[PDB]
Amino acid sequence: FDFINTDYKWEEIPSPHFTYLKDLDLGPCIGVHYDIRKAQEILALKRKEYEHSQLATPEFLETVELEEKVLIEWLTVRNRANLLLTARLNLLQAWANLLLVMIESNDFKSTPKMAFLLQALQAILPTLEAFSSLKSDEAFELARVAKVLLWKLEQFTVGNLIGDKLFQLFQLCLSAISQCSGTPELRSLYYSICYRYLTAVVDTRSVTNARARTLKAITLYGDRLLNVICDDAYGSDTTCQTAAMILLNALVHTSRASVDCPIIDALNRLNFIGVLVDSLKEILNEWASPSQQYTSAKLALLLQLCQTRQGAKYVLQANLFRALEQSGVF
Amino acid sequence: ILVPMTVNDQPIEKNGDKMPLKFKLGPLSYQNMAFITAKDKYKLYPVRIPRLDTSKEFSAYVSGLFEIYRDLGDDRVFNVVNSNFAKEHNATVNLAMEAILNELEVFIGRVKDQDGRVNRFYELEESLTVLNCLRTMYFILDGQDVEENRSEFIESLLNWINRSDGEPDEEYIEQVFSVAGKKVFETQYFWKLLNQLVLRGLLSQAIGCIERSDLLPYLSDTCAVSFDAVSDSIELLKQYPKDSSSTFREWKNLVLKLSQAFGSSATDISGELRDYIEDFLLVIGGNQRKILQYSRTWYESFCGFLLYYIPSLELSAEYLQMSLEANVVDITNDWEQPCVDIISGKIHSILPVMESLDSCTAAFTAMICEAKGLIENIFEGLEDLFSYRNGMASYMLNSFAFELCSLGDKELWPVAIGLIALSATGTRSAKKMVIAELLPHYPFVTNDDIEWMLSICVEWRLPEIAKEIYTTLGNIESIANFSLVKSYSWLLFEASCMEGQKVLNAIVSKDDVIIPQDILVTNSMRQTLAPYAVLSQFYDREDWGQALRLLLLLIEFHYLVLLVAKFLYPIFEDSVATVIEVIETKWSNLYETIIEADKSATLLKNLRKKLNFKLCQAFM
Amino acid sequence: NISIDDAMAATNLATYVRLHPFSRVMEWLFNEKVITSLINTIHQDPISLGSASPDSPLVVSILRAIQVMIKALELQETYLHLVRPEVLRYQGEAGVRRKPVANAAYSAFEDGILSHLSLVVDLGKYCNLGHAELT
Amino acid sequence: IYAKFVSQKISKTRWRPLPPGSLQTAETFATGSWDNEENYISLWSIGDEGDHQLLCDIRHHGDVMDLQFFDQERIVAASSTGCVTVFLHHPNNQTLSVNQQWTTAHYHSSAPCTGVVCNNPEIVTVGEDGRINLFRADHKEAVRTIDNADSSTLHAVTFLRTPEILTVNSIGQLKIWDFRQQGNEPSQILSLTGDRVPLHCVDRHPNQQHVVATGGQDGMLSIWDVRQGTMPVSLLKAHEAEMWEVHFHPSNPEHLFTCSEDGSLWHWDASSWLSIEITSLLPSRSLSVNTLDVLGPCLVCGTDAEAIYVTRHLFS
Amino acid sequence: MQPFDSGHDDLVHDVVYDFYGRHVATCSSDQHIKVFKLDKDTSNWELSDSWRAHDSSIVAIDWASPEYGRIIASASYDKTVKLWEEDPDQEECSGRRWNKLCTLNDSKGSLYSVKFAPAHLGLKLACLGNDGILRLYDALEPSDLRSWTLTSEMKVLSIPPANHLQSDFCLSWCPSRFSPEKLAVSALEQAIIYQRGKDGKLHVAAKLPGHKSLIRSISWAPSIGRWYQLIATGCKDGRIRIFKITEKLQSNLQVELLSEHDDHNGEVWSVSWNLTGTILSSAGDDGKVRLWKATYSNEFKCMSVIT
Repeated sequence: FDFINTDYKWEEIPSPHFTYLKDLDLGPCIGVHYDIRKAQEILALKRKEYEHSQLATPEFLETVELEEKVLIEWLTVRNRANLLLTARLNLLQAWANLLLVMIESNDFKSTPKMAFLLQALQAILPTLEAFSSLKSDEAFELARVAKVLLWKLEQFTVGNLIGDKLFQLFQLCLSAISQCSGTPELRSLYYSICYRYLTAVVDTRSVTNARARTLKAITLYGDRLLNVICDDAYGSDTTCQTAAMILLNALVHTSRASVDCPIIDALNRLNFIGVLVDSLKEILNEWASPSQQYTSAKLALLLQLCQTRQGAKYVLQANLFRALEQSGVF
Repeated sequence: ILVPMTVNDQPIEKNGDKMPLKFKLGPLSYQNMAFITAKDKYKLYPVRIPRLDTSKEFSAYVSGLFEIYRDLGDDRVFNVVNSNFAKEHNATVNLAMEAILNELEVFIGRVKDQDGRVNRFYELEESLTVLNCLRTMYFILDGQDVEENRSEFIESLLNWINRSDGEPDEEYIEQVFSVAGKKVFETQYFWKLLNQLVLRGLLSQAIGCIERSDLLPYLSDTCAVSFDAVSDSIELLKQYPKDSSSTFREWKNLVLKLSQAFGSSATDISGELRDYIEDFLLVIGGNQRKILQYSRTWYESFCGFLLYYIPSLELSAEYLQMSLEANVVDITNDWEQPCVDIISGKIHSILPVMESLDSCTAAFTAMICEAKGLIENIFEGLEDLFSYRNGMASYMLNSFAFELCSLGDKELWPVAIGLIALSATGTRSAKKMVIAELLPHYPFVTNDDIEWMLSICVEWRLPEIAKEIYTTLGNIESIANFSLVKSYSWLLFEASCMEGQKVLNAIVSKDDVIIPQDILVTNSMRQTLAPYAVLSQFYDREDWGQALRLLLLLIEFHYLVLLVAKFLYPIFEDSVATVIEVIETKWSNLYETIIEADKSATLLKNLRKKLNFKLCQAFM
Repeated sequence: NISIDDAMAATNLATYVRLHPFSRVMEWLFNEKVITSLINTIHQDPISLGSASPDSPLVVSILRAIQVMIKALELQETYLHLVRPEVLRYQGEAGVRRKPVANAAYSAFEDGILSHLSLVVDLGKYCNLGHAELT
Repeated sequence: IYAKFVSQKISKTRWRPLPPGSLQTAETFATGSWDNEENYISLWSIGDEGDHQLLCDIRHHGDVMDLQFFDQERIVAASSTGCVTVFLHHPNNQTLSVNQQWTTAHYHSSAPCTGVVCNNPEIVTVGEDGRINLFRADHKEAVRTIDNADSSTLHAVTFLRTPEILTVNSIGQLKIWDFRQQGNEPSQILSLTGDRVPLHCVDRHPNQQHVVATGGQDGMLSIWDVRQGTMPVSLLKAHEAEMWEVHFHPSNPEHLFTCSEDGSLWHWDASSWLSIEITSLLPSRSLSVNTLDVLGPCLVCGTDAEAIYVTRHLFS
Repeated sequence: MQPFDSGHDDLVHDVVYDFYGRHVATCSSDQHIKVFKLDKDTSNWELSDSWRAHDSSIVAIDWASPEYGRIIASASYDKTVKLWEEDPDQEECSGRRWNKLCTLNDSKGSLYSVKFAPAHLGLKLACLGNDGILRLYDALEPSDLRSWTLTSEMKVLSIPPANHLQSDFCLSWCPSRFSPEKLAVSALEQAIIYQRGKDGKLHVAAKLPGHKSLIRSISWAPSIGRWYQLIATGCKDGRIRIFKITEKLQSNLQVELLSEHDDHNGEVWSVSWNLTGTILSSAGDDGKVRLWKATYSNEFKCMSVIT
């Protein structure tokens, strides 16, 4: 696992000044394959037009010549970089598939393989930190492997290293959710990781310190983070809205354990409780099936808000009595 | 359009023998000429083409628009990464529409500030209003409804309306806040001007006009009931939704609740103020009847309808109709009807009129209208572009280019050629021909200008053009710089004559490094050889080598031969003899003159010298 | 040329395509006599090639024949696309008297060679000779 | 904007011109100093309070009275001694040398050279001897000298269209000359009547060859059109003491810059002078601002506080 | 841009722009040719040089392409055509700034017009007079601007009656660079087009029918962008005419009439074109100048009226 290296900067490219021919784009050039003749003909026509203009044609010819000699190598370097990037992507996908097949089909004990597990975690930590919001293709292969790994889980020293990385891994997830990076598929995996972390790891002085510091990370982002999660719900995707809805349950649940709560208050300001009660209408149409499990998390969340004293104020003002009557479920 | 040729000296008077007037269009738009072939009519009248823009502001405008055109890339075209190409296409195009709008606003500004004539400012603003409306209706929602993007839409709409006309101008705010014959602020005027403000989305000002007179006064005292209405109404105004079509759904709720509550309650105020408060609440609630009642112009109605009743363009057809039933289109200004047309679906047939207001704007307008796909080339057929064969937009753009070529501003020539080159239609060869004919007229002065011309001749492969341009440049130092076949030969001959008569250029042929690099032809080589020979001369065997070189040069080539003979005489083995012999074998007025100058008969002297040389060879 | 460039150079390319003998060679390649002679020349006993010298004329002739076949298989599409229609249009417009030497049934070069089964056998047997170019 | 202190009173500051077709903004400037036993011509670069690097310097004998770039590598200086010098910068080893000089360009005994302008290969100088010279690179003697051209002190000069020039003097006259002329009288004199206020600086509009701006002893800005009679087209109250330099912005001449003995540097924004808002750019505690240069978004100036002020972001 | 005096004593016949539009040549009956310069600084027109050039009234004038130097040509009633070249080594207004390079005396009748040919054909020119014979001249060796040979002679009119003061003739080459050499000629009521044949000789390739009087002016329009040609004519019958000529009794040329305009109500004396052939100008008895642009339909519309 030494082929993932960003020091070479295969994505970054030094762009020369290009005082001339700057407007000549690679439109007709483009399977990423930029043809060189499509730009050669254009620059030749432009040189001919400039020569016909009769304005310092002999002197400025060498400038156009060297600009073309630089543009051809620029195109070749871009093609080589694209090839290297796709090759690295294929290799990373193959390695991730191999690691998944190895972890899944493994009857051997886990306490001896804990060393290799920690080594893989240490190796992927910098990979995730370097590609947290750069590209949405490599994180996918590396995001799902961490998901299953978290569910398939001297002892004191190991317990500290695990909990330490699980806390660091929790930060990069909320950081991506606050910026709405990647596709809804990748954004869904992050919800499952943070879900079990806030449900199993945190849930006794050691527990208080972890719970206290955990809430600090959530408060750092504020409404910016919750706004993204609230938008994912009742969306186009079927699995993203489900994971996002269940995620909110863990946030409000762990917050009460820490008579009021800032998480529930933010949901009201973002108009989340309002639209949520509105969706209660026509619930009979929505209700193993993906639609059934989604509604379960929906009604389950509302049940939690009705347990705190402050929830009755915001929930009652939503006029939920008239919303459940139009559906005729009773 | 009738313009006075010269609002000073008019060359005619009575029908007194209708005189032969003659006119010739010049290579420069701003410099044409008229004259008369008649007795006692010997004046020349320089005329510039009616309504021509020579201003710097204009060229700035043009450059900005060309930038927008160029930057549009592949998106300046419309394809009649699957479902997104459509949405993203509209995204960028719609943005370009905003850019154009901006550039035009800036232009209009700079015209109001630096100006002799402000008529141009007015026309440009009108063009802007109509364009704002066009964007608001086709360049934001991409065929969808306001829910698709409530924020952007209402922003553009509210913008369009409050830039079309000036009213309510603050010169009218104080107009009523001054007029009396009534108790404080409570006549049809205050309210009309409050409702007007609301209908135009000008909520800030609206609020201000209230906290101006009887918010707390007459109300907080007289009727505590209506005070609460007039107050939390101003609160709702303070929070009119502009991002969520949900928040609006609930907003109109609180507003209709307020209007019902007040609707049937404690009337502890004047008979008129009662209704005067109800109407305000109705208008805010969206009562159609009322929105029409307090509207001065159709666009106030239309705007109100969209803001407070139902925010759906599916009703625009109806809205406009009601609006026009209330207030007819005001033919005072040129923008209202076009806006009505936009709103009501018939976008087209505006290009000719805009072309009358300003050729440039019209050109790019047609262009972006083609980009959106609002107009397309129906033609389906003659080896060239400037026709109806291609688009209506292509046509207008190409036309603009050609018009720019006669403007004589070298800053815009790149815009002209670029416009032609990027024309989404027409063979590369057709464009080649067009550029081949335009370029020679480029008003080059600098070195850079010329280099630009050349670069375009290269880029398009116009060697015959470049050759011509250069020919124009060629027409002692200039000759040196130039160093077609005949001319080169003449240059060679001149160099030879100079050598026979006998600095940096000569050394280069044989700052300095740059020159050597640039240099890096037969005439040149010969001159270099002559120079080397002279150098050798200045420096016995060397002298012989130089003489041999000279004889060789003479063989390759009358005056030169004479100079050589003179040199030989001044100097006065087998190879030398052979050379002398060849020269004798090879052996008019100018030559004789040169011979006379040298002496200060020739053939005889030459023969004598040859004989002497032969004798010398024999002795050796 | 005709779609973008002017119609001046078109005459040059037309004359080049009409006067160059490539069209006639391609037309002859579709004849049964040619392919029969080729497969007869390539079909030889193995003892001769084994005892022959690397510079033997038989090996050189076989190599040249294989190269001609490769060039024909490469240029058949270009010919059938940008030669036949132009030549037919020119013959229809102007007055030219030419005798056809091609078989209309053989729509491609593979139709005339798909009837020979020993060709692949001979090509495979010729791999045990050691000649790099021929192999 | 920021200041750098450089331990000498700076009389002149000029940006090095940018290479043709450069997209970069100005980063290198030259200074000349005055009022020291040892004055210097210095070249500085600005790194990307700024970081300045002294590239090289060279002793200049006499006060630096004026300074202009002739090309990328050649700098022309006018001395209080009357000497005019072309310095050559050698970028390979960051040295300055003397390329050529005219030690008797101005004289009475010594007479200060008060102004120099360049239009490669030509150089035009004026001085307190009322002499006007045309020099050409690599010619040892003046192409032309108009001896006793003016009876008043010549304070500054500009090209109109070469070989036509315009000079300003100590009694407020603009005089137009041509180096092809016979005699020692100008073709045209312009002046403001009433007080004969000395004019210290002049600049030609970059696009309109007929238009010049001048600065006076009384701090005023005058705009002149040499086709529009003998008086200025505009006379604008400005500084509280002498205006030492005036520059139209080279690429957008709706902007113009002036500096003064009173310690101010003004940015005038007419965005026309025939075809106004003014901002004062330096702090209230400044001593005489002797000189400024502007190129693109870059401004440099020099003061008697031994300070150089720079901004590379005039418009952003 | 205020009017100015030419400096001519007798009536002025023609005014012509140089290639760049910064220079102007004037010729009058006082047998003089004046050249004006457009000073950069002071946007005023100022006399560059004046001089006596003919023994009779000078009617026509024209500039040659800049790629051949500074050359002017003149036609006079003295049956001759003279060529001049500017000598930059002379003071302006000295009367010696333009040296005669040659004289063409072949014409046996007064001359009414002279036009240089498009640069892409070399120094070439044409002339027409009373003799009703068009003549083409070529400066075969571009170095010897004196070496003017006679390239061609064509009989335009066949029987010109010896008693008519009513005479008019006009010339105009096809500017087009990518079109076969050809030129238009007007002679009284007639107007015919000549085209270079494969045999290097001029042949009549068409006629522009419809003129019911004397043709005062004609000019071929620059066909930049178009595939067709357009030539306009100002007749004495008070009509401007615009003909569309396409090449697809022995011709290869088609002839359409695009427009007719009588807006002038009287004779149309001058007809001129844009540099791009985008604008067409007309002037006449009514003392007005009209500018015309082409519609999308290829009709022509008056975009302005100067007076």
